[PDB]
Amino acid sequence: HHWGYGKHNGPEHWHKDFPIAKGERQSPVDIDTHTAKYDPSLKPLSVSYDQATSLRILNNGHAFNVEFDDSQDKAVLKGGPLDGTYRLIQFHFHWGSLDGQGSEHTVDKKKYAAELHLVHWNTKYGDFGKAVQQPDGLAVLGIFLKVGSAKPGLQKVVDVLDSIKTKGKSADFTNFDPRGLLPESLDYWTYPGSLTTPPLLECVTWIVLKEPISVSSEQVLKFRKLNFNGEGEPEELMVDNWRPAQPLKNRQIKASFK
Ligand SMILES: NS(=O)(=O)c1c2ccccc2cc2ccccc12
Ligand SMILES: [Zn+2]
Repeated sequence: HHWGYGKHNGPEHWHKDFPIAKGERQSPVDIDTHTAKYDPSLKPLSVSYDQATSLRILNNGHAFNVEFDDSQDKAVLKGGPLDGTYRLIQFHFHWGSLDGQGSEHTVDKKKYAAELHLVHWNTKYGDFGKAVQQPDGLAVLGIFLKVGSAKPGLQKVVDVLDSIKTKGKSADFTNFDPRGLLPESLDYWTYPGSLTTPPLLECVTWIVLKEPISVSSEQVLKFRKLNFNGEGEPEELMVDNWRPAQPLKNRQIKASFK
């Protein structure tokens, strides 16, 4: 009886195995835009993905992960609120059964159709598994998706999904350029938080872009054909794989703009 998003093992149950679920810096959160304060000390974000080397795409039973070679310092995130440098390890999405839900963060209670998470670990801790044990171990860049015009740079991802339908399937996925998933503006909100799935560790500096990307209805429809189950098990569509907003508690959300 492992955790998931289903009728009986979803977010409201996670605290029994992972009591940090009720902690002081859980994610996601609602971003109340009027109260977030512009911080003139914040720096432009520096996203340097020109050497990013993707390897593989994996259906892990929760989402699909596009994995990167993180053995050389390529594909790094720095600046913004961060001290030091963070190396890209993977990206994944969260999405809904319906276009009206799917994001983890919300903006004045608005839910987007989906949310992309680009996960990076702080190189001062040597690898990902040590970084997640530190309060400044990860930086996750979050990007909202709305349904409208297709995102041309997303299509290669969409088209490989039929080959990783079920939990535990992977496929080779080289030469994918994540720059094609970025919006025009790098204006952002930032706050200290957590992983949004078990083990829910409080190790993340969140950087959530204000500008959403547009993807087409057909692109997001193909996300929703994935399955949470493994091959040869009854079909459970991979939809609604998002954790709801959690209490902000003693945190401030800062804006890079305005
Ligand atoms: N949302 S998260 O960044 O905490 C997260 C995941 C959430 C859903 C499914 C796959 C996920 C993969 C992650 C891998 C590394 C760090 C965070 C990850
Ligand atoms: Zn995520």
